[PDB]
Amino acid sequence: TSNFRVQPTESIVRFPNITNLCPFDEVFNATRFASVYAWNRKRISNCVAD
Amino acid sequence: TNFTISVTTEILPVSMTKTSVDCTMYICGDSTECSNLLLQYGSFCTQLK
Ligand SMILES: *[C@@H]1O[C@H](CO)[C@@H](O[C@@H]2O[C@H](CO)[C@@H](O)[C@H](O)[C@H]2NC(C)=O)[C@H](O)[C@H]1NC(C)=O
Ligand SMILES: *[C@@H]1O[C@H](CO)[C@@H](O)[C@H](O)[C@H]1NC(C)=O
Ligand SMILES: *[C@@H]1O[C@H](CO)[C@@H](O)[C@H](O)[C@H]1NC(C)=O
Repeated sequence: TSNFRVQPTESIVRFPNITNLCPFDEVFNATRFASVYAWNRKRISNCVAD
Repeated sequence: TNFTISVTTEILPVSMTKTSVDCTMYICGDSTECSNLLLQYGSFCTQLK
């Protein structure tokens, strides 16, 4: 007829805790912006997705 | 004028190992949305079983 399966009880979460804050203000509300032909590329890493 | 009692061997297969599979678990797993989507597709894996 069917198959016998079990059900989960609680959820377990484990994530890498890089809680060093992400300065998105200097990239979003920046005083100076680059042009289309020469766009500035910054490799943002090791921060939070706030 | 003479005879030889020779012995020959013949090998013939009979059957194999019986295999039974299920669609809702092997195709996707424990997802409820997959089962809901498969319920509207008919009874293909029922016919396979
Ligand atoms: C028919 O062939 C068999 C062998 O295939 C012969 O048996 C041999 O006989 C000699 C002498 O009697 C023995 O030294 C051998 O050891 C025997 N062979 C085996 C395998 O045992 C038999 O003699 C033959 N028959 C005739 C009438 O010649
Ligand atoms: C990450 O580190 C912080 C403090 O350093 C801690 O409170 C948190 O539990 C850690 N996250 C883990 C272990 O998953
Ligand atoms: C610029 O961005 C910052 C980011 O925190 C925000 O606080 C501020 O209101 C924005 N505008 C001005 C005019 O500074």
